Amino acid sequence: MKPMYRSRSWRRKYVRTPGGRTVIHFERRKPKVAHCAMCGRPLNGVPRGRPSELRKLPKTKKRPERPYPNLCPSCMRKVMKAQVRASIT
Amino acid sequence: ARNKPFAKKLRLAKAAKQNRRVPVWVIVKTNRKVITHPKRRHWRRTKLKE
Amino acid sequence: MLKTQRRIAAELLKCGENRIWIDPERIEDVAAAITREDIKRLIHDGVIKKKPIKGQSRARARAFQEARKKGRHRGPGSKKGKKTARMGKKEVWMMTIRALRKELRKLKAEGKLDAHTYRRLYIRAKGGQFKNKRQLYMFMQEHGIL
Amino acid sequence: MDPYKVIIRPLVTEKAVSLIERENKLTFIVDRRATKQDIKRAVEEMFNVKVAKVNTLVTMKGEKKAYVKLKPEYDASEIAARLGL
Amino acid sequence: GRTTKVGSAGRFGPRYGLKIRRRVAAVEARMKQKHVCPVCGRKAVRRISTGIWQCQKCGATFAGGAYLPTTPAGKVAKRVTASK
Amino acid sequence: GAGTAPKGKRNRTPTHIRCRRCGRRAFNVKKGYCAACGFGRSRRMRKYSWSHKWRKKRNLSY
Amino acid sequence: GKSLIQQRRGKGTTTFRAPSHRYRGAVRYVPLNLVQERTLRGVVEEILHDPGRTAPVARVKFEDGTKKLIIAPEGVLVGQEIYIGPEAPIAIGNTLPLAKIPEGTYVYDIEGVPGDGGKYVRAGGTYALVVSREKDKVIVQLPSGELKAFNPMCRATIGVVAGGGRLEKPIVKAGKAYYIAKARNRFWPKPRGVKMNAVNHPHGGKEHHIGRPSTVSRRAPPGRKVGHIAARRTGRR
RNA sequence: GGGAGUAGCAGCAUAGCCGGGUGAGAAUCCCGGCCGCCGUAGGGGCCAGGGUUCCACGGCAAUGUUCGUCAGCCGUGGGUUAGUCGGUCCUAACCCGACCCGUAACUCGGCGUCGGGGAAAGGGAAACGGGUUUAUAUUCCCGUACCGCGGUGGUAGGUGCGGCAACGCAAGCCCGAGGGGUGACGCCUCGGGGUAGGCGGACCGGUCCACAAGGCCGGCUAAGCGUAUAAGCCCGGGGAGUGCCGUAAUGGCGAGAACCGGGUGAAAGCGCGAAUGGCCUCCCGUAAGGGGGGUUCCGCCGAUCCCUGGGGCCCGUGAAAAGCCCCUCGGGAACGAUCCACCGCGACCGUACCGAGAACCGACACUGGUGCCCCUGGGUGAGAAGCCUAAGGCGUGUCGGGGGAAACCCAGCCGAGGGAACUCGGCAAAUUGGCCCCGUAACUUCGGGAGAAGGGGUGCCUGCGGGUGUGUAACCCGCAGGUCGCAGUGACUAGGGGGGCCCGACUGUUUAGUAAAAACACAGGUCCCAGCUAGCCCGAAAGGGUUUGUACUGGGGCCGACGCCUGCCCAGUG
Ligand SMILES: [Zn+2]
Ligand SMILES: [Zn+2]
Ligand SMILES: [Zn+2]
Repeated sequence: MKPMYRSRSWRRKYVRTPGGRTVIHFERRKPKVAHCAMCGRPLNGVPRGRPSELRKLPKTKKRPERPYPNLCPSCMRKVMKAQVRASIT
Repeated sequence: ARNKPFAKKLRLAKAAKQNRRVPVWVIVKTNRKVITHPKRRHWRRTKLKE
Repeated sequence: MLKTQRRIAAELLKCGENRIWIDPERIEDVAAAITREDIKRLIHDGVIKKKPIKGQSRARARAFQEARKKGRHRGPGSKKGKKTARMGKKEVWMMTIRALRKELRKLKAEGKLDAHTYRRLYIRAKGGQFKNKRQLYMFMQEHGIL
Repeated sequence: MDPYKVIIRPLVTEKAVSLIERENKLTFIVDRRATKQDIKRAVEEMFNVKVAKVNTLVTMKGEKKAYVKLKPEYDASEIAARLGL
Repeated sequence: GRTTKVGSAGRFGPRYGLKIRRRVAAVEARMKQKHVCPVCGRKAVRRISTGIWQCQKCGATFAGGAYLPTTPAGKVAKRVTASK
Repeated sequence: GAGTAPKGKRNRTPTHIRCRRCGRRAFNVKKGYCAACGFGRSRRMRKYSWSHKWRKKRNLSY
Repeated sequence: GKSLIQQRRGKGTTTFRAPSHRYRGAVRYVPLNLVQERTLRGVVEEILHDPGRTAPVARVKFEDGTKKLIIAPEGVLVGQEIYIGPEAPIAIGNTLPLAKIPEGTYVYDIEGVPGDGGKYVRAGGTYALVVSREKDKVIVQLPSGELKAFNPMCRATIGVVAGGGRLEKPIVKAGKAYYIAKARNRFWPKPRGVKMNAVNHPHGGKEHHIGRPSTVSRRAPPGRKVGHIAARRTGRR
């Protein structure tokens, strides 16, 4: 193993070749999924992947269509309620 | 796979070209007065300064 | 010289250089062969062969294991490890209690059991007084639940 | 560099001849200080051909060496004969 | 537990002596017993780091002592500054 | 000990390499100065009157 | 002769420096050409552990969108709102000039001269008491005993410093002390001059005893001040 | 020169023999067979360092601990191909330059500001299989693909929808700013889902084997593109306490449980890639070249490799920035993509080989060190143990032939009868030894001592039962009877034990190369200085260390876990 490939940031895997060689393949690790700002709870609808994996995707498959998609829905409804209760004056 | 810099490689290349012996016609022309020179080197005896 | 032939043929046939056979009556033909084409055609002709792997049988161990399954070779004199190693500690517990919960849940689904009785038995099984389904059923039909 | 100074020498070895026959390639010895693009021009002018690819390596003698692939319209053997070999 | 006199300090074995092991066990007992929250009134406060306490049931995170969420001096200050 | 064996740990990065200004293997690479000419440390050249290297070079007398 | 650890500390080597790159930032209040009378309002958002403070810190977001670190008082919640200025209320976490602070109040993080940023009672568990309020000075009782005088325009914070009761549980082992002293690189372990050699210490010898009084004068030169320095007394009482 | 044709070319891995050849010449060069060593490394891969040692042809003056037709030696000619591998980019601990202050001065010393560097194992756009050469290949050829800039042409959109909701969608362009996320993180422990790898049974071909029964070999499928469920988290309905629901374990619930339905979401598998590929094998002349057949299934184990979730610990809190994605504002145009199809362009350097009981360092073809840095089939067995073995590699840990041919030495095996009478001293050797059951003292800081001690059992065969499980799959647990031996952990593996005294509480460290200890450290005990422009320290000065600090702190000394205790003198020196 090359010294850089022996570094535990490469998630090895052994794989069989049509001509019978049993090679070792190397891959980088995926990031973790996004988390709300106000509660630290995972977001749904936002997929995990490296910038390579993500730039081969259209916009609307990267986040939900509701407003404030950086927030969980319980917090989204809170901010919206606050806005409307303050827009009375 | 060895990861050398280019200047160092060129210097080793010169060092390799040097390490040969005197041609036969120089000896024939000098009447056996030149048979060697001071830069014969073997890789396992005398080392270079990179 | 024939080091060259041996290595070319070995890594052509995807083998080792010791599992290779060169006919001892045609070494001149082999030596006249400096290219890969010539060594290929000699392989074809059969002057250079890949030998078959020897192998290692398992025919004695098969009979050993047959006899062990049917119940020999498992006495005190054949053991070297502790009982808690040869059979684990937490594995036993997990398989036991999983079995028990499975059975209680099936019994509840078939109406034989009400929530009160199922809860009591769940709690006793966690406490760990049953140790097997036979004990469980003995308890249930000694007491009036079945 | 400038055309007509880039190319120093053509190669005549068994490997180079094999490549001339099979791949339609030429093999040259070149001034260290030239790049793939300058080599491309140089060949185009000094020989009036269209080039497809250039690959380079510096050797263990201090010489830059170029494997040059032409487009299948032309023919290496032609210029190899136009030269000596 | 299973032992009479030692508690959390039955891990040290026959080492380090009486006073040491007693103090350690008493302190860790009082710290690992659950505590009442000042926001929800429920007994679920647990330590997070040195000086930091958190309720598992409401999410209240606050600052306090090193081994208890209150100190005698803090109590005095609370009372005094409420009086004035 | 302090002999044969400790001298096997010499397959690490060197202390000195060649110098652009003088051509001599004396450039300390972890600091950026030559121990022979002062390059990387002085505009001018390191010379001294207790030293014989430059005199030997130019075939002068001591 | 040879040197002392005393003497090598004064040069500033990695064997003696502080590893401040490991810490959270410095803790100051605000510059007061900004705090004329405006009584800023802010919100706590996080409470955190600092390896260079023997006390927790708290992160605050102000109406400016600016973010600061304060030293956390005992009983401050994530989500509270603290005020900083002359006319703020009197509660826990609020910073005021000492003049506006009654007698009897517990106080921490006091400025020496108005504008410094907080010099006193910043260690974990500590507090100070306000004694008197004149028109030219305020008297304060510090955790040592001294009754110091401050100018009445100096700023303080109300309450007590969190982290208290840290020295009740013992350090049981030597590895734990290794880690405690590696956090901030204190010299650990420690030798004894009495078992050192005579080059290396005013004590020191084949016999493991001191042959001169351990009491040294405040006018003894460096390299010699080891033991009891200008001791008024010694012993038990 | 004598020593001397002597020592050494032994010890840690004791390896060669028969037949054939080449050649002037063969213990030691080549081919075949027999016999053998290694076998969690003496195998396979690759850093640093070395620098051509690599490859073929030709040679034998010298080198090679012997010979030599051999060679890491000598001669001649050759050999290292990148849009995707790595540098090149970002910052870290740290460093430099200019200005500034000091210095008699500087090539010296330094705080702050500014600017710049700093990782070939940290962060980080993108390629996989087959073949080709004497010597290169994720680099050349074939086949099948992917990124980033720029374009041409159409659509989505600007001027559109479905769901109560979670959410599902091709869902506008150029410029600037701001926010949010990811990058982005410790030690210990557990479960679940998968994979490499292995085992078994059937079958199709080939070979071994007196027949028979039987054993061994082969039965292959990459990146990419398209596809979904776990766990966790969420949405809606629903409306609970002598309670119910659940986990391996913690545990959950009017601050809204059970129970109904749903949504988002991994590693994998599947399909295409892909059968005139690759392997096994039967044929015609055997030279370029041809022909045919097969490429099948079920079941079990299962990681130290991959993915996902819980729990515990800290007077100890386990990096940053570049870059990438989303949203919102503010400003311009009226056109126009993050979707489909097509095209063009993508520089500079490395790239051979060893990688160590001969290619590095040690003056050497050195039993040392660097590197054991990353990986490892079957059996016995708790086991990456030791023993045997397959693969792969060697017979180059580079001097051989003889022999009752001795004395004596080095490393080993057994010794009647007595059992430490030996010796400063039981030094050396021997005894014991694995697993199950029974039974175990003084003393004690009640945690220990303790495997205390002391005792019995243990093979093969024929059978009977139990646990989990659908299991005449797999792994485990108890008992009877029969029989053989001097001996049943039969080899390998595998503690000798007890009773008193001194010192040190413990784990730890020490005189590299005559001392590992009763010496050092340690937890804890106590004393002294200091309220900060402090106390203590460096320095010629400027300036600095403790200090991104503030008496629950910083510094300076002695005793040294725990237990009971710590008596009199301030005349002397301080
Ligand atoms: Zn939220
Ligand atoms: Zn609460
Ligand atoms: Zn120089």
